[PDB]
Amino acid sequence: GLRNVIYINETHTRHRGWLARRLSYVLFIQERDVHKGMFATNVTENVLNSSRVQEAIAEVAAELNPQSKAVNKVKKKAKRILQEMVATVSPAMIRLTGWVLLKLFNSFFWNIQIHKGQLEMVKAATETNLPLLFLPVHRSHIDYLLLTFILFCHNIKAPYIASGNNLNIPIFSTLIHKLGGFFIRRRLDETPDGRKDVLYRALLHGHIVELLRQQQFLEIFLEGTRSRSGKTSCARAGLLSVVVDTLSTNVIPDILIIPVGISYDRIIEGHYNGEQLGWSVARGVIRMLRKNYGCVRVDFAQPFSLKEYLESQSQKPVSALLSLEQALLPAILPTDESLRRRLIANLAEHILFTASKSCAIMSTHIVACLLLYRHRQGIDLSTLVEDFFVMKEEVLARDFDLGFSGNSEDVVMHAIQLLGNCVTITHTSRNDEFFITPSTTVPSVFELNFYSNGVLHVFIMEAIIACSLYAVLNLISQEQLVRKAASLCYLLSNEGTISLPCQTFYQVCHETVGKFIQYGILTVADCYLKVSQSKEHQQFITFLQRLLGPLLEAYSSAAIFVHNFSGPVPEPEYLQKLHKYLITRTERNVAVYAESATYCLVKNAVKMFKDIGVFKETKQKRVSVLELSSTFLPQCNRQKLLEYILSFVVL
Ligand SMILES: CCCCCCCCCCCCCCC(=O)CSCCNC(=O)CCNC(=O)[C@H](O)C(C)(C)COP(=O)(O)OP(=O)(O)OC[C@H]1O[C@@H](n2cnc3c(N)ncnc32)[C@H](O)[C@@H]1OP(=O)(O)O
Ligand SMILES: CCCCCCCCCCCCCCCC(=O)OC[C@@H](O)COP(=O)(O)O
Repeated sequence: GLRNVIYINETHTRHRGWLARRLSYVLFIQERDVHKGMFATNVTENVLNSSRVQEAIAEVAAELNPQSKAVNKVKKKAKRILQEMVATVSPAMIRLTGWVLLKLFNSFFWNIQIHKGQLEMVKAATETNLPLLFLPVHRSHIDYLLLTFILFCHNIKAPYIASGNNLNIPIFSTLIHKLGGFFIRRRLDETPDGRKDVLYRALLHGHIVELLRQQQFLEIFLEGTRSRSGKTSCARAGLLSVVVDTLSTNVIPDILIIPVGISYDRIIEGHYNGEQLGWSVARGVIRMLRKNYGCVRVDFAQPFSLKEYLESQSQKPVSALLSLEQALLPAILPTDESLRRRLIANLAEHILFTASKSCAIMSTHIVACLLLYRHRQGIDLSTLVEDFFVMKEEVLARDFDLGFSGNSEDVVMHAIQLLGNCVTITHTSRNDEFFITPSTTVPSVFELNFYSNGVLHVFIMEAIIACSLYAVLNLISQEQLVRKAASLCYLLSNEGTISLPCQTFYQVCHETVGKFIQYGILTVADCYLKVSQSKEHQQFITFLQRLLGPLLEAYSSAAIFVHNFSGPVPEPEYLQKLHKYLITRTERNVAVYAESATYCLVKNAVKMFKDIGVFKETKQKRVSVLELSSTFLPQCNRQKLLEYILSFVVL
């Protein structure tokens, strides 16, 4: 029971006729309920006459004086900030854009998909007069257009978008303002001199408080940059802090939060290989628009009350303070302000996990995952389809929705075409059937791994258990296995999201080991578990072990490089030196997985070593220097770290 948003017929309009059926797209746009009264009125002057914004202007004035006529200058400066921040929505512009996007999307997307039952729950959240917060996952540039367009198509008033200062340029900026995008400064720092702009913070905080006070829907991307690995990066708690600061003071009654999972079959930007490693524009843009991409599916997670969440947290016991170093180091080597700063960081992480889980599994996503890990060398089309059907059902067994819904045979033939740069379709002698082999070259591999990462969040937990089984072997004690897997969670903590922030890594592995008993892979003999020895079960175990190949091999390779590290180094210079070493391994052909050379896994590897405390980080001016820690100063300790990460990866 889904709905296509792009599909428009004489049935969708009120008037049916020879003329009307031709102008169907125009008739649909003239039947929307966007009548201008609902949007924010007189924002600028309502922000200027807020007590704190006046206190900020009043204090910045009291700094510049060596009687006090300089309030007008800083007030005029403060007005000029708001002039280029606040969005002025024009429903005239909305309808024109909506008509253009309906034509453009219908060209280069095969369809867009909405679950009706979900969007009735968003409609119910609109029917209550109370402000909403739409928090989507950032995948592509098309994310900005999709969320607004889907509400506009169900005549829910268009949201105000927290727009990056990057997009603010002459002429083009005022078009964004008409469509509800309000530009926000990056880093709340105009210049180092004076530190934070007390004036600018007051205006930003004031604007958001004023915009929520008039009961209107807000859209914030928690991931500052769109993901280049193909999986959700770490959260940013910058704007949520203001929203919670609003609700904390009891200036507004309550806010409803909606995590939004957007999924593409093939993103418009295509591959990311260029940034994943290290006239002319006009040719590239025209070549992009003519290419027809696959399906799209936007899912809305059930909305919750921020007040009810924030209360529920205040009832919970003492938050665990276990440090990543304090957790792991024992295994490898045998505050009033901070409490709230943790509370917002947890909320942000909690939303992104809910948002990431809501994203549907596309045909491409599965095909990539099967090609890279289940076969790799190459397999026949008839054989690939039989494996595709077995993969398809495993995703539905864990309660994830699929984007593809057609015939199993066809969907794969459609999916292979979209990965045409990565894949080659040959002919086997004496076999009237297509043979497929994925590209193992460093430029091509990355593109497959990007679309393959789409399915990783389904199997990430079982994969952590599947690796632990191999680690504990080289009968299994229940307590011993879970403790081993719990340590691997802290190691792979930095990359992606593994569990909900409320649940500890122990109990998640403990219930995942519980699920392994249900499936019948492990059987009960503290308790002793036996691994089942069947042709069907083993190929599932080996699949899950290979699925954490790149993630572990990158860390293994990074840990080897750490051996020959001398003297303090700048991090931006160090990342380049480390990245080159992983790229070298793929050229020499000593590396098992070419996927591991990706830049995202280099950032994670270095950011992970900081948390364990291999690198001591003192920072000055802009760039932070990396000093070798007192614990990992000697040669023997660096080898002990390498050995531990090696124990997980297959040999
Ligand atoms: C049918 C019609 C269709 C119509 C079509 C419509 C289409 C229109 C197009 C619209 C275009 C839209 C573009 C959207 C994009 O491209 C997305 S660009 C990301 C934007 N949003 C964000 O940036 C999200 C994250 N925001 C932030 O992080 C911030 O907003 C900044 C940004 C300041 C960075 O932050 P900064 O570098 O300053 O560092 P910070 O670490 O965040 O610290 C800043 C301050 O934030 C507070 N804070 C931070 N962490 C916490 C925390 N955990 N708990 C509590 N408070 C916290 C605290 O005040 C600490 O200050 P200090 O540095 O002094 O500690
Ligand atoms: C503002 C709304 C007005 C309505 C019109 C909007 C229509 C959609 C605009 C097209 C989407 C944006 C195009 C971005 C182009 C771009 O960024 O180039 C692609 C490269 O990075 C990819 O490089 P690589 O990662 O090396 O493959």
